[PDB]
Amino acid sequence: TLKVDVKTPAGKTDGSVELPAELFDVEPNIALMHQVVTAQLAAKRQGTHSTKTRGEVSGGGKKPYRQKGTGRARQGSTRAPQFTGGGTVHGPKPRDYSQRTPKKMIAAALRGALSDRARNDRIHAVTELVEGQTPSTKSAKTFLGTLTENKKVLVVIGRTDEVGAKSVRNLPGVHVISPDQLNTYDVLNADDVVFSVEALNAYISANSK
Amino acid sequence: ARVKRALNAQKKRRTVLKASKGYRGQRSRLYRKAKEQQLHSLTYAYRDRRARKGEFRKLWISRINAAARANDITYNRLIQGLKAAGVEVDRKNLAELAVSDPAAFTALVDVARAALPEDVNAPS
Amino acid sequence: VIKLHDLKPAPGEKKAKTRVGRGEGSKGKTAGRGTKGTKARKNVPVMFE
Amino acid sequence: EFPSATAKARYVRVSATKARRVIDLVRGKSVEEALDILRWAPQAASEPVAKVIASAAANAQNNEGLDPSTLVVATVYADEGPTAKRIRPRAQGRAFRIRKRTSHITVIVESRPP
Amino acid sequence: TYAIVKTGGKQYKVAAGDVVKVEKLDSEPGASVSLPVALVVDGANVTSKADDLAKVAVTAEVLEHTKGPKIRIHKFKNKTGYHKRQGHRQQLTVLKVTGI
RNA sequence: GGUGAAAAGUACCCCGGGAGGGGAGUGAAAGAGUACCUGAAACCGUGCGCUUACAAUCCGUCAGAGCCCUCGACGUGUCGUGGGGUGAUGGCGUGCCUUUUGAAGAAUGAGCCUGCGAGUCAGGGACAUGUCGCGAGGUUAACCCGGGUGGGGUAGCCGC
RNA sequence: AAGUCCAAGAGUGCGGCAGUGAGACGGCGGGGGAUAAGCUCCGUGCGUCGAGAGGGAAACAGCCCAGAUCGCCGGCUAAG
RNA sequence: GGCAGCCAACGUGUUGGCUGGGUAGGGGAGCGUCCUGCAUCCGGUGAAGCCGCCGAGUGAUCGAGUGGUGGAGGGUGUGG
Ligand SMILES: [Mg+2]
Ligand SMILES: [Mg+2]
Ligand SMILES: [Mg+2]
Ligand SMILES: [Mg+2]
Ligand SMILES: [Mg+2]
Ligand SMILES: [Mg+2]
Ligand SMILES: [Mg+2]
Ligand SMILES: [Mg+2]
Ligand SMILES: [Mg+2]
Ligand SMILES: [Mg+2]
Ligand SMILES: [Mg+2]
Ligand SMILES: [Mg+2]
Ligand SMILES: [Mg+2]
Ligand SMILES: [Mg+2]
Ligand SMILES: [Mg+2]
Ligand SMILES: [Mg+2]
Ligand SMILES: [Mg+2]
Ligand SMILES: [Mg+2]
Ligand SMILES: [Mg+2]
Ligand SMILES: [Mg+2]
Ligand SMILES: [Mg+2]
Ligand SMILES: [Mg+2]
Ligand SMILES: [Mg+2]
Ligand SMILES: [Mg+2]
Ligand SMILES: [Mg+2]
Ligand SMILES: [Mg+2]
Ligand SMILES: [Mg+2]
Ligand SMILES: [Mg+2]
Ligand SMILES: [Mg+2]
Ligand SMILES: [Mg+2]
Ligand SMILES: [Mg+2]
Ligand SMILES: [Mg+2]
Ligand SMILES: [Mg+2]
Ligand SMILES: [Mg+2]
Ligand SMILES: [Mg+2]
Ligand SMILES: [Mg+2]
Ligand SMILES: [Mg+2]
Ligand SMILES: [Mg+2]
Ligand SMILES: [Mg+2]
Ligand SMILES: [Mg+2]
Ligand SMILES: [Mg+2]
Ligand SMILES: [Mg+2]
Ligand SMILES: [Mg+2]
Ligand SMILES: [Mg+2]
Ligand SMILES: [Mg+2]
Ligand SMILES: [Mg+2]
Ligand SMILES: [Mg+2]
Ligand SMILES: [Mg+2]
Ligand SMILES: [Mg+2]
Ligand SMILES: [Mg+2]
Ligand SMILES: [Mg+2]
Ligand SMILES: [Mg+2]
Ligand SMILES: [Mg+2]
Ligand SMILES: [Mg+2]
Ligand SMILES: [Mg+2]
Ligand SMILES: [Mg+2]
Ligand SMILES: [Mg+2]
Ligand SMILES: [Mg+2]
Ligand SMILES: [Mg+2]
Ligand SMILES: [Mg+2]
Ligand SMILES: [Mg+2]
Ligand SMILES: [Mg+2]
Ligand SMILES: [Mg+2]
Ligand SMILES: [Mg+2]
Ligand SMILES: [Mg+2]
Repeated sequence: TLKVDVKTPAGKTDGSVELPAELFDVEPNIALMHQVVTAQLAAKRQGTHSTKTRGEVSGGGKKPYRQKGTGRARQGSTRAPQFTGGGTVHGPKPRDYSQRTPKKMIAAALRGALSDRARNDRIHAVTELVEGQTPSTKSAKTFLGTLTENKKVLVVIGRTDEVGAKSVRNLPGVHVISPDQLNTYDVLNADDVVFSVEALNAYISANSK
Repeated sequence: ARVKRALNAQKKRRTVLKASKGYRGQRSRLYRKAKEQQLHSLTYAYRDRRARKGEFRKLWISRINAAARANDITYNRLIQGLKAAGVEVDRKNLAELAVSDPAAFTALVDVARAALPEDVNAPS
Repeated sequence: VIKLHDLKPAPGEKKAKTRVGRGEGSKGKTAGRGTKGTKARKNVPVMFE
Repeated sequence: EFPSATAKARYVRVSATKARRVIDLVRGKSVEEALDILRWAPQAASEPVAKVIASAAANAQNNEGLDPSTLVVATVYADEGPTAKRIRPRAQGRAFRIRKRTSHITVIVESRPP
Repeated sequence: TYAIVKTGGKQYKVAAGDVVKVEKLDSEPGASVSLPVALVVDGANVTSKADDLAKVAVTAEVLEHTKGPKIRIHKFKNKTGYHKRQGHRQQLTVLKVTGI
């Protein structure tokens, strides 16, 4: 039920945005969103790790020597695991690491993280990052500094607004994401989440029905 | 994620080899033979830690018996009389008395003989 | 403000895997299989009597 | 302590244990006595070790500038060096290994008082 | 003179000033404990009767609390695969005896 | 496979037939010298400390004289809540692992060190048990839109 | 009917995970053998070894005593 | 005198009582190695590795205690 003031790059405010409590006042669920972020990073894991088993390494077809009478260990090929240059036994092969959590688990984790930010006044709405027609990291940085003192911020902007995302892209602690792409991992990174009026309205309207 | 198992492997090696110093032969040089010796060493240390309390009681009894027989009394009658008299000094300090000052041992033998039956072979 | 390092699995969720054949302290030299036989190296089908 | 001079001869084509067998003759002796003993001793490993001793003496001649006759071979030893491996073919197709061994002879001499 | 104190289920020969490492006693360092006696030798005469041995106690002061030697146990039985490691350090108190 | 930041890769002198070194120089370093980062263990020496040539030793462990070193105190060499090294001597003491009713076994395997060498992974698989979400419902598969891990997708599947 | 009952860590039922299915000697009851075997085959709310350390039997898995949580330079005992 | 497992009492961390040999095997809780999300800290005024000294823990082991060597990366917390 929070009422976040919308703030303009001039240092002023225009109005306020109502945050529905079914969407920004949810009790957080540490275990649930632990599972959600762990599944997220599992999907990010490029599992491109591979070895060669006993039969994939080069050579090894021959039996190295006679099986009896030589006074030596019985050896079936030179590519056996115990050999130098031999095959790896239970070694890595490529894996897909994504796991498919239910939709409402993901949605609830989103709402819980955003509620966690809202309870502590870490959600901001702004008309836009910088006055348009041209990117400017200097002025957008100054405005964002007035807006917050913390290190990491999410900057949730609509996809069409390129001048804004360009002017905030090169700040070291700033992460830019689209409202329809919002996930629990990026909002838990951020100390503050800085919406735009359009992006806040868009996220509200995508969950208003 | 391949591990090179040598950082962890060497730790117990250094422990056992440092414990095996002074061992004659290759039981102080090679981790395997030193480990085999450490097995016996710690079992033997347990065994002898338990039996040291019996070895020392043996030694105290032997010293007490010699001192008692110098005082013209048997060991068994001496401790029977000390039990009868209520004097309740253990064999350790009774051996320190036998060695260090024999006059107190003589007096204590006197007490033990005074507190002893007029017939030790009597049917009672 | 919960951050990514404040996340923790629910108590009782994650159990440790039983790594077998890694010493005589836990399960070694047979990995819970006992001595020889058919069952010491492969299996028996469930429809075998 | 006494003033000292050093000489090292490395990768000498002599087994270490065959160098030590004549090194043990001359340890802790005057340089001239050691050189004589090596010159009349009938083992070939004397040729390297003798040279090494003489070399050390020259260092005290020319770098410490101390008296020739006070020199004593205080420390002398022979370390192992790299080994080359060869093969000698034997009966019925066997092939045995051969080691060509080497040595490092080290000498420190001191100018002790008479 | 010198007595034989009873403490910790053990008997120690003691004379004034002697320092003895006994089993753990509940007394903060600096405090004085009093201990019973199993025998007293004064010059050439000893106190062995039970009633008048109970009349005299040895007064000592606690200097510190100590850990005994580190003992390492590795139980082992051959051909069975049975090992069992553990360690033990014994807790002790150091007593400086003052009077008898 | 690995000198060094850079060859600045050791001019000149001395011993040696050379190889190799010793001075001198280069360099932050030569415990970096084109045998070159770090330089472990096995294995091989040299120096010192204690011990050992009337003695039947799974090679240790427990008790222990003598000697040697070190830390305190008083003092000026002898104790002390001491610590190390070595050990004359005394008690006890039948390697490890496999496999066996039972092996120190004269059953197997192992010369030594260092590196390596064995319950892993896939699957809406099956069963059981934790944990989480929703709950008489639960969930989507292919697929479609997202530079992402996000959002749609009711076909089916399980319960009823 | 009681006993044990801050324990036997006891029964029974359902389930998850097993290993085992080569036993040995000793006491008592027996078959086979020659009323031989350190033989072989059975019975035993019999024991110990297996899977058991410690004490005794000179040494000596299976016999007698006794079941090792650790420490102590305390005491009392068991078989002997 | 120290530890631990089961249970009980007041009560909410203590105390007490019982118990703690063990192979196949079952269960529980942990040590050390490496890679990583996030968070912090250390490091050419010298990281790692190695060699020691002096210590520590019930065990695997530890030493953000110290020296020698060394020359560029490491520690710790909480998850994967
Ligand atoms: Mg092939
Ligand atoms: Mg052979
Ligand atoms: Mg084949
Ligand atoms: Mg390969
Ligand atoms: Mg989806
Ligand atoms: Mg020794
Ligand atoms: Mg897994
Ligand atoms: Mg094994
Ligand atoms: Mg199993
Ligand atoms: Mg097997
Ligand atoms: Mg079998
Ligand atoms: Mg089986
Ligand atoms: Mg089948
Ligand atoms: Mg000659
Ligand atoms: Mg031929
Ligand atoms: Mg050969
Ligand atoms: Mg046995
Ligand atoms: Mg066995
Ligand atoms: Mg086992
Ligand atoms: Mg210079
Ligand atoms: Mg350097
Ligand atoms: Mg080399
Ligand atoms: Mg090097
Ligand atoms: Mg002699
Ligand atoms: Mg004999
Ligand atoms: Mg001995
Ligand atoms: Mg013996
Ligand atoms: Mg066989
Ligand atoms: Mg066998
Ligand atoms: Mg047999
Ligand atoms: Mg053998
Ligand atoms: Mg033999
Ligand atoms: Mg066989
Ligand atoms: Mg062999
Ligand atoms: Mg290999
Ligand atoms: Mg699977
Ligand atoms: Mg009953
Ligand atoms: Mg019980
Ligand atoms: Mg039961
Ligand atoms: Mg069968
Ligand atoms: Mg059968
Ligand atoms: Mg049977
Ligand atoms: Mg039989
Ligand atoms: Mg019979
Ligand atoms: Mg019969
Ligand atoms: Mg029979
Ligand atoms: Mg029977
Ligand atoms: Mg068996
Ligand atoms: Mg027994
Ligand atoms: Mg039994
Ligand atoms: Mg009987
Ligand atoms: Mg008695
Ligand atoms: Mg009797
Ligand atoms: Mg308790
Ligand atoms: Mg147990
Ligand atoms: Mg018990
Ligand atoms: Mg087991
Ligand atoms: Mg580490
Ligand atoms: Mg981490
Ligand atoms: Mg820094
Ligand atoms: Mg520097
Ligand atoms: Mg690393
Ligand atoms: Mg340094
Ligand atoms: Mg260092
Ligand atoms: Mg982990």
